[PDB]
Amino acid sequence: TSWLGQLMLLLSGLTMFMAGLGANFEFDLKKIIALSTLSQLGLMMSILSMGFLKLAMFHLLTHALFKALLFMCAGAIIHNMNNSQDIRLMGGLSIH
Amino acid sequence: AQVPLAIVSHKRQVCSLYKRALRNLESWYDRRNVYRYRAVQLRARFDENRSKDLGEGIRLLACGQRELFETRHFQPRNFANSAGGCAFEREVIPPDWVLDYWHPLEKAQYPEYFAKREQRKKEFVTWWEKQYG
Amino acid sequence: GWNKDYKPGPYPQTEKERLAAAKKYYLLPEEYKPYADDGLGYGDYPKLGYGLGVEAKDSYYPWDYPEHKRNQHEPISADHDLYSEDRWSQAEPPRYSNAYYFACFLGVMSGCLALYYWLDDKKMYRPVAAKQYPSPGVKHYTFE
Amino acid sequence: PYTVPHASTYKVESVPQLVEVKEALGRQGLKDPWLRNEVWRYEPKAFGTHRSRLNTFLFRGLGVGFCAFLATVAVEYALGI
Amino acid sequence: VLSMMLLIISPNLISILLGWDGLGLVSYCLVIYFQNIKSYNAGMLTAL
Amino acid sequence: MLKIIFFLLFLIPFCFINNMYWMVQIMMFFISFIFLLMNNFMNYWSEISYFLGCDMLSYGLILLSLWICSLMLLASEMINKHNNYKNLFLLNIIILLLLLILTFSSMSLFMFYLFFESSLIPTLFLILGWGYQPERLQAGLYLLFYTLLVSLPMLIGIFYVMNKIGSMNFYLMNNFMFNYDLLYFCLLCAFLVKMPMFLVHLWLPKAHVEAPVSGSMILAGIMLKLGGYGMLRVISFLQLMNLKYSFVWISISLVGGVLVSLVCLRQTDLKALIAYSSVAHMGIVLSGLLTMTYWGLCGSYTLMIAHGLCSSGLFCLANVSYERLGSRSMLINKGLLNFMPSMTLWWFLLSSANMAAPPTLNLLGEISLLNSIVSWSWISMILLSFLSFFSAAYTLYLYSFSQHGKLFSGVYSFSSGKIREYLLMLLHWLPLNLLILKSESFMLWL
Amino acid sequence: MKYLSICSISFVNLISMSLSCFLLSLYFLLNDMIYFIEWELVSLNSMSI
Amino acid sequence: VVSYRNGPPPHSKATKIGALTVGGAMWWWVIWHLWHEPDHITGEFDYPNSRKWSNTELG
Amino acid sequence: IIGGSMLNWLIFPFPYMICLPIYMKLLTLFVCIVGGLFGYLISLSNLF
Amino acid sequence: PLSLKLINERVLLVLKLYDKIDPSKLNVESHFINDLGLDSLDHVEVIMAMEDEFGFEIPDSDAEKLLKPADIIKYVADKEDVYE
Amino acid sequence: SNEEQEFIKRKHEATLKLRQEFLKQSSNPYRHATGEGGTVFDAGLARFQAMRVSNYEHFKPTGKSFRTGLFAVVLPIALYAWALKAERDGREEKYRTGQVAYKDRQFKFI
Amino acid sequence: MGNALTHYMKPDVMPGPDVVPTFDPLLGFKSRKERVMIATQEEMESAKLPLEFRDYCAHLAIAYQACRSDTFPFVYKCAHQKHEYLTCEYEDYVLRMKEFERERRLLERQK
Repeated sequence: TSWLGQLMLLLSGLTMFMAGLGANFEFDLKKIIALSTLSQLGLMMSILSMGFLKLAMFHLLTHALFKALLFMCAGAIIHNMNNSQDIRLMGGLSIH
Repeated sequence: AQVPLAIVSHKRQVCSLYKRALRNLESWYDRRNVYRYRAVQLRARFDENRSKDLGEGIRLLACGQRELFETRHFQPRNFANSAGGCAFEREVIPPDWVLDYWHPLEKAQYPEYFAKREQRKKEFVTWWEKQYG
Repeated sequence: GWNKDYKPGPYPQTEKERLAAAKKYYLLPEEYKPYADDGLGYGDYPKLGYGLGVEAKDSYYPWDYPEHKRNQHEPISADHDLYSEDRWSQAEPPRYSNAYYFACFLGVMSGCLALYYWLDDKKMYRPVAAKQYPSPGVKHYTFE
Repeated sequence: PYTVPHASTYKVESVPQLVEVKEALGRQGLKDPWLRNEVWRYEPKAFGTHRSRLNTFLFRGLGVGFCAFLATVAVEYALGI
Repeated sequence: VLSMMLLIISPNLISILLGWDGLGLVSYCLVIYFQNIKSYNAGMLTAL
Repeated sequence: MLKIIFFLLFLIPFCFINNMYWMVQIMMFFISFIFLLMNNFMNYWSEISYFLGCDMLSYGLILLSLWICSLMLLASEMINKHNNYKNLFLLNIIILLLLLILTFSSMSLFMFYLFFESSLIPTLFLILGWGYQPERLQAGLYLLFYTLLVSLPMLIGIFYVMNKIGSMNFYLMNNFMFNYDLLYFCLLCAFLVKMPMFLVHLWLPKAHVEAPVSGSMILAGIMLKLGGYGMLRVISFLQLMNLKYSFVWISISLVGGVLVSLVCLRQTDLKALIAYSSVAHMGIVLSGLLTMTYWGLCGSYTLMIAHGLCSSGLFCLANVSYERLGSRSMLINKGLLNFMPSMTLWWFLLSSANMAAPPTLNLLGEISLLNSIVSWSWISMILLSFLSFFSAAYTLYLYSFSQHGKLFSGVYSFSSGKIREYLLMLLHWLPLNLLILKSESFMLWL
Repeated sequence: MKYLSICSISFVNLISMSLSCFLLSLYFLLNDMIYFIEWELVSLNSMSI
Repeated sequence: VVSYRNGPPPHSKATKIGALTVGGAMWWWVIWHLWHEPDHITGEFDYPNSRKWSNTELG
Repeated sequence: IIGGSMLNWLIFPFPYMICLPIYMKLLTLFVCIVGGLFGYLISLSNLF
Repeated sequence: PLSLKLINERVLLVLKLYDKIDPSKLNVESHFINDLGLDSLDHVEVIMAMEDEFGFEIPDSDAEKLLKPADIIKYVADKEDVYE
Repeated sequence: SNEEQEFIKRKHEATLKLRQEFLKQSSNPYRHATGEGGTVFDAGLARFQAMRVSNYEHFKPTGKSFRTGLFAVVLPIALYAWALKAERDGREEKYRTGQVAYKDRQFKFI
Repeated sequence: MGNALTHYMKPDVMPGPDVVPTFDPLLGFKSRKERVMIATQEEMESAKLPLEFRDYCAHLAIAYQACRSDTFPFVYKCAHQKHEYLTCEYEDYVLRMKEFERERRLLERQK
């Protein structure tokens, strides 16, 4: 119940919108995943700006799990594509 | 040891514009068949235009440079192992004279390698006396 | 071999002093260009490229020093720190002007702050009353 | 680059996605020399197609998951029910 | 990771400043672990 | 006390004996251990022997003086490898350390002044004798003439205080209070030059560069703290007038801290950048001293103690690259992580100590100083944030550009790191994290 | 660290610490219990860093 | 390994077994929680219409 | 995989109660469905 | 791990997949302009083909200094550091 | 222009001579084998060092330098000192008059 | 849009967010029953119930805490009892979903 919470809620939702549009237009793998990190930060900071500590903590633990999993996936894929983080060069990795 | 010369010909300028235009076209169109179709379209655009004179070629080369600056991608595709890439020069190799500053007990771990290095030192000093001495 | 030996000297008023200063800095006479005669401006030191930084210079050229992108006995620019590869340099020239970037950012920011703070008292709500909490002075009723 | 092939292996007419571009360029009145450099890139045996990859990716363990779900249902009714 | 636990278990603002400075300094160092000017600029940005 | 003074007085004949360079630093670390033992001090003066006594501020400053001089004999092995005059160097170091102990354990203002201005002659001798530059004459003359020009009218102020009061002791002069402008300017401006201001600094970056390593230790380690000790002794009886005239010095020091922190981003020398780095932290010390709070005085004492170690430890780091790469230029010093990787631990551990660091005493001094300056006025929150941001904007630049990147091409072969240098930068950083334990010692001198 | 992997050492150490912290966290949810330990550094003006 | 203008070397049995195992684990978890708790995706509690209640009880 | 239901029974001593209409409970599921069918087929590229 | 024979096979494979170059006339010592009919923009297409094949970037001076396939073999073997 | 190519060719010949000097001096086995560390003698590095150190000899009190020294240093110092003095005087007259309570004053150091 | 939007268009018809009953509770002449707490204050504060969860049925939350502490950490063994506490909240929500709605009817009868 503060102007700090109102401003933080607006800026957190705005960085959600920023991160969604930026990762939809980004052509780098690990930069897309860092923009996904930004989108989840916007989700947690806006739900704590509502005022829900347990919801923010639950999504924090969940995001830490699946986002370390995504970055480990991206590192293995980059290490086999020989340091090329561009998403245009990569293709069809479901078979390989 | 041919150091490159800084003068650039007009044919070299239009070849560099053609190379950068197809690199920007590869960055814009990620699929290989669409990029190939647009590359043949751009090659036909260049090939209908190569019969003009020199001053008109210079002015239209400047216009093509302005157009390529206008249509430049915000994230251009580059090779990772080359210069300007995502992972250029990730490790820095120090020069080998620090190997001469090891401890002799540390030098005892690779004695054949250090004996070959000491053999190669005399060959290098005779080569340097031949080259610059 | 010290700072008192190799140092910038007085300003080249005449042309022969300009030629001697050009030959002193290992620069061809046409390339050499001193600074202004103002109070801040240096005397006798060459004015190197202030167009764009070290990243604009060719990385495929064989340099004597691959770091700093310079050859031996080449005069270092006076604002080499500001025009270094680390700070305030671009490999390619920017697509737009400097004011367009900030103008679009503060335009989007002003629109988003305005549209949010206009709607700050039009929050929606479910068909729900106030949350009833028990008090020893005020009692509440059920519907059965 | 072990056991590199010859240029007689790569043919434009085998793949549909490049002969479509060749037919479009023939309609426009143009030819292209680098189609044979990208014949290997679309292979139905080594690389598959788009529809087989989606069925491999989205439904990799759907049958094994459904079999384990039937096993969990069958062991749950013997004990819980 | 040790600096991160020193940030988590602290309710004191001075000890959160301890874990804060530790996270910032070791994050800057681990960004500039690779030896190129891209990692230099990245470390300078993530340090400021 | 007299034990430490007579210990150094009988350590004077160690210099005249040949091959006796390394025993003097052994006995100096032994008397530093003995001074660690004699720690029964409270806020008033204790161990009163004639005109010599000690309180907690004096205890911390004598212990810092002994540690800096003991490491100063450890850092200067270039004097020992060459046949440069070791006996004269040892005699100058022992005489200078004795003068620093005498001016810090002074019970009165006048003996403090006398040994305070006796201390600048061995610093003059080290700068013009053992430096490696043609501009050592420009270095020592700026230092001596700046400090002498502003410290001569302080003697007139000191005897005006003696004629008005009668005594020279600090406690009896704490009772009185003066309402004069010129007495305040005389008794303040000498210390205002001795610690770096923005306007009066010039002697500092042109005397740190052209000196030796030992001149750098003695200047940035203990002789930027003579002015701090002097202001801590003088401000107690000039409170009314410094409350009238302190906004000028605090505003000048804060804007000068921001501006000198902007200078270090445009510096191409390692030894000059630490020289300007001493100006920025002592600007925070000067801005927190004139607010006269308990927290400002305690955090000023803590930050001077924690700065005399870290700036000297940074000046040892710029020396061990100057001995090997041949120049102090920042362009040459590039990529030393691949040359000396074990040194890079001490570079970042002593560059982080220059900014706010998690285990160091510098953060506990900086926290207690920003408390008083934000308490002084709310307008200072704008420029303390800029100064404390720009401090790590420039201090990370020296470690980043010297210790990361591509290697400087065309560098000849030099020796590797040594155990003496690792020990030298070990003792500049482990006091910074072992003194947060028992920090009520090195903070509460009141 | 010699004749062994420092990554394997750190892996086993941090699984043991993570399991200990998890089993401590389950005990602190059964009781809704908060601990707060305090180590004094320096006290002045009734304010303790 | 390196491959040129062709697929990869053929995968081991362990990678395929692990891929089918983790796909079966995910889909078993999804369909198991679909069967045991179908109410979580929809409304767990019913939402009656506010215009359906009679005015003769309170009004 | 297991950290959803392993923590939902643990971090909530008192679960939140949700009573929402039919157009709002599955609204996020419908948005996820149209985002999955939108973000894939738009990235599909053909000729002309 | 590469070899000179392998890199030679790479270069002749890429240059024989080009439909504007006859494989009967193609040789390791064949000049790109005098011996074979190529445009100024055709050599740029060959250079970017070698860039996409070998996975690096060839500068413009090193683009105009290559006139034979053996020169391309010598340029690739110098960059990727193989001589056996 | 034909004058441009001759200038570029002369600059390339000078660069080739300086490059040959650098390749002679950088890989010197005797200078490496002396054991004393150092660098190849570059003139531009020393010119940059003395450019950065010595700058008073090219300084004159002009109007541009006075404008830079006024608007860069003295004016933020003067504005900051005026703001600090005004805020402290405004708080000090309220403190000395007695308009603030004992328990309602900021920064009690408690 | 929706429930906020009508509040911009017809503020006198649609009540505000989280509105208290402005009119008389006995105006509808139901003589409706009084909600009586089962658990009193001392065992509410003995169980460390937070102030946002001290509703009219906190005894079901107390029993849910007891059954969670009875089979900890495998607290799903009386999982349906959680739903029991949940449906009490749902019943309270139903009361709230009536307490707004008839108020709008009470704000319609005077309009």
